[PDB]
Amino acid sequence: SNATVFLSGSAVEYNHWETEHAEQFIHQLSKELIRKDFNIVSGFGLGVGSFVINGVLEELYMNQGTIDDDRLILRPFPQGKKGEEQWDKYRRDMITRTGVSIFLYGNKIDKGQVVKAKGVQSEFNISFEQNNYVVPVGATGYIAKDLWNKVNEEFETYYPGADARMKKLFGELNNEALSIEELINTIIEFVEILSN
Amino acid sequence: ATVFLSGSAVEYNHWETEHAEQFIHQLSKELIRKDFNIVSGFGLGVGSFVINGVLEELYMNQGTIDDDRLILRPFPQGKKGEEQWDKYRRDMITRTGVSIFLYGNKIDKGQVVKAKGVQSEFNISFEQNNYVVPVGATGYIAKDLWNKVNEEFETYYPGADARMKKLFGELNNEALSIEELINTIIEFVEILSN
Ligand SMILES: Nc1ncnc2c1ncn2[C@@H]1O[C@@H]2COP(=O)(O)OP(=O)(O)OC[C@H]3O[C@@H](O[C@H]2[C@H]1O)[C@H](O)[C@@H]3O
Ligand SMILES: Nc1ncnc2c1ncn2[C@@H]1O[C@@H]2COP(=O)(O)OP(=O)(O)OC[C@H]3O[C@@H](O[C@H]2[C@H]1O)[C@H](O)[C@@H]3O
Repeated sequence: SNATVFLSGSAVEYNHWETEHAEQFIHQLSKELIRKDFNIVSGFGLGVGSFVINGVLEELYMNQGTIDDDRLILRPFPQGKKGEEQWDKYRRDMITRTGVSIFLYGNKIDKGQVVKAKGVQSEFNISFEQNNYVVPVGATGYIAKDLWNKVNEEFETYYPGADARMKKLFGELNNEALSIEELINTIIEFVEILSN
Repeated sequence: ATVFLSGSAVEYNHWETEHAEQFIHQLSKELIRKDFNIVSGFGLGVGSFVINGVLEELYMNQGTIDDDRLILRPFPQGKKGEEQWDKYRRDMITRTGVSIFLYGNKIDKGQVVKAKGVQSEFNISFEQNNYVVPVGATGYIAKDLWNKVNEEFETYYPGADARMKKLFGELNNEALSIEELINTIIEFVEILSN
């Protein structure tokens, strides 16, 4: 049954979408996950985490709810050298309660240049190591695209025994022509199948 | 007992940056050791060190972040997030019974200014009938709040005894070492927590 997902991602740019449009996508994806009775773990990634929070708080507070209901589990990363020493252990810890991991975007500024986000790759590896189903949203580009290609290349390793609907939905995760609503509905239906 | 840890900083009064970070780290670690839980809003200059101190204790004692000894509520940044900040603060402080205030400064209009968000969290704490622990020795908003409470002491700590009054005074003693200031804070919280 629908349980807890890890929502992985970071961004300073959003492939073919303007920032405000990608923010709406992340906000509405997070809201729809809540409305479908999922819980979310988020590491508050730059360019992503704030909009996850925004979508969840909209749904909670329209219902006089509370962040203490643990629909959204927040694990912001400690910044600086001491913090970085714990990031691997912290990731392995925070992913434990999740069973499905979703990957979005994955890019950051390093030395004044936009580069791929290795932390999203690390979260993919950790997720797979505990036998989570992984959901790389290739249409969002960057690491998520690399991960989508990796999974596509060894599909039966990641989704053994998948049915035709799963295969179609997986392909649509990489369809850059889909609207926000169409891409969200693809992700949600795929994650529901993987949770059931 | 669950405490709200309020604070933000881009500078740290008289202290060397790493020493102030270590103070925040060690305060958080010793709160965990003395069996408190912490709610943190992940304030700039503060939140990372709260996390560092808690993780150090948890991960040397076979612990997990899921035991909710440290409850994290990072703030959504941007215009939409700002619209929810007051409701988010009132929400996250609800489960706490005591609030601690550290530092409280930020950049505004190119300048280091006192952090109004820490003042807002003080007012919410008071409105929810939390006890307040303003660590005046850390300067900035926390010192303003220490002075305010000191001037209206019986409003905030009715019926306090000599020991409580001594500890409250020591919260503003800038001569104390890191460990002495931490011990003052936690012994005061222990009184306020029953
Ligand atoms: N001032 C900051 N304040 C708060 N948070 C920050 C800041 N600056 C960076 N962050 C975030 O720290 C994490 C560790 O950094 P990182 O591993 O180098 O980042 P990444 O490679 O982009 O990985 C992305 C994945 O890690 C996590 O968020 C990353 C960064 O977004 C999420 O779980 C992502 O899914
Ligand atoms: N890029 C950022 N990433 C993450 N977090 C950030 C960033 N930039 C700012 N923050 C934090 O947002 C909160 C709202 O901001 P604010 O109200 O303007 O801040 P403040 O006046 O300094 O209040 C301080 C109190 O608020 C909360 O953290 C503040 C800021 O530190 C805590 O609970 C404090 O105890």
